[PDB]
Amino acid sequence: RELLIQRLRAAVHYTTGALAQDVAEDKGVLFSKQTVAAISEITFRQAENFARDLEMFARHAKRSTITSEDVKLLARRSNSLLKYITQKSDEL
Amino acid sequence: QRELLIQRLRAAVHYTTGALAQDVAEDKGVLFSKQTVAAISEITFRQAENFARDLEMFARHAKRSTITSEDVKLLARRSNSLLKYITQKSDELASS
Amino acid sequence: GGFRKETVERLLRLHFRDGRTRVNGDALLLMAELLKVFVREAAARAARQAQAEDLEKVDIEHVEKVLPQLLLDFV
Amino acid sequence: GGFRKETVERLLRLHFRDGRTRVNGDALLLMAELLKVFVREAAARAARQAQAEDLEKVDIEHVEKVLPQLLLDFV
Repeated sequence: RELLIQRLRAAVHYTTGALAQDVAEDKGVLFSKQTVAAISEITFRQAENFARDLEMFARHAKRSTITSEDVKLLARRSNSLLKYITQKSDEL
Repeated sequence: QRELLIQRLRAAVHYTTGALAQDVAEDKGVLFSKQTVAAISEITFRQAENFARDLEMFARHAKRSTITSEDVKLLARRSNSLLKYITQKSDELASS
Repeated sequence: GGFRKETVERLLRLHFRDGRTRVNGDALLLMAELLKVFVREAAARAARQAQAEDLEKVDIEHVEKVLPQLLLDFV
Repeated sequence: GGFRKETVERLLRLHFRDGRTRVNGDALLLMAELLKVFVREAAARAARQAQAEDLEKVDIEHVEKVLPQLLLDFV
């Protein structure tokens, strides 16, 4: 586990950068190297908020396994969002 | 008659909000205009709506129609210092 | 000072989506405390923003400036 | 393109209070799509702000400007 955090941050960073290029192409901008690093660090940190809420929401329902019900609650204020991620998830 | 009840509730929120805000004004040496107090009352009214809708969904998540202190603790989950005060404000009640 | 239990009960009941929803007495007293903390935090932050601008009078601009982080902090 | 399921599972688990907490496959796929949308929205908001300043280069100050509203629209 010695390198787990570093490996997660790197994987999050390069995927974030790749995803941002789609936006750069669509809007005709260039994201600086520091801007991408900032976005991936915000994402890494926000993922922690998501994870801790999911864990607590499952415990509140007396479960030790997080389910799509807990994700729905996480997205309770973003019904448009929940409905898109559910649609993209079923694109599977 | 619905709108009379809503207007009275808004007035109750406003005067209590304004009373609380003027304690803060004094400690900081500033003055809140009447429109600043009105803005804070209105934000507080709408934040009660956010709180209510979360409490309702938290209780329903636990398969309850009745909101309990456990759902309020969940509202405070992200601030230990706030959660700590609410948690043992809560435990006074359950002891009585 | 603080919000009356009845005011908090009516406020919450007004905003529930579901007619079944109710709040027990202990949760009402806790929510009155939380709403008072929210008001005090809003007023204190708006006051500090006015002082940062070297102003004695807190204006609605000052509330607007502090509102985003205030809301984020009460998630 | 998107986050790998393994990345999302390990990322959530790293941040659990208890590493034994479990997450089922449906929730992992929903959370992968959510994080992809979050990244694209952050990038689009920062870009859309840099374009407001007549710039094609998006800098960290642009992220800073849009961050509070980005978080508010997701929480």
